[PDB]
Amino acid sequence: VNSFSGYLKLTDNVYIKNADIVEEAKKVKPTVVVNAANVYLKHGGGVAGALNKATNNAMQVESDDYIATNGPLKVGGSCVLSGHNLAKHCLHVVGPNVNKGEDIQLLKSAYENFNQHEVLLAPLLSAGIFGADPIHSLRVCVDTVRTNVYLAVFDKNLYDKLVSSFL
Ligand SMILES: C[C@@]1(C(=O)O)CCN(C(=O)Cc2c[nH]c3nccc(Cl)c23)C1
Repeated sequence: VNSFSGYLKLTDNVYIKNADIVEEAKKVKPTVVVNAANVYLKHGGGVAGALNKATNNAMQVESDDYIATNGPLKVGGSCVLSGHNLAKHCLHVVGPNVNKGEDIQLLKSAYENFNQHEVLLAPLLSAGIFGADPIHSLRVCVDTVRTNVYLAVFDKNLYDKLVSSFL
């Protein structure tokens, strides 16, 4: 038993809710919140900009030190950093950005990072400003992630469509 509430169950291990991931994180304090990161951990907009804003820019400060030490992530890769006031940990995961021409097949590799964590609160990778089809992203999530994932979908209209079209 865990503290996530109001989710619809899609599969044995995947759940989905119309929710702002920032507010969901603030209420649940999950062990892991996933950020829709880029390779530079520049949290300017989309989910990353919102999460970072909610940490009063502490996520960005920590991220800049991470990059200065380690260099950029790989597309499809991830790193574990602090969750600040939102979660114990933040798993920064880089899905491919279609608006940069990145290979959508890397989306499966991106979701594989979730399997290193037993339970996660997450957005749909490569959705929103990353330019992928959220329905495809949901399919890859379901077919790749084996751990328990709670997907927060900010837009009520997209949420309804994702549910209604789910196979
Ligand atoms: C539309 C979403 C939802 O409704 O759940 C799915 C994808 N998403 C993002 O925020 C993805 C994202 C990461 N960096 C960004 N920078 C600027 C704008 C966006 Cl969209 C993003 C929210």
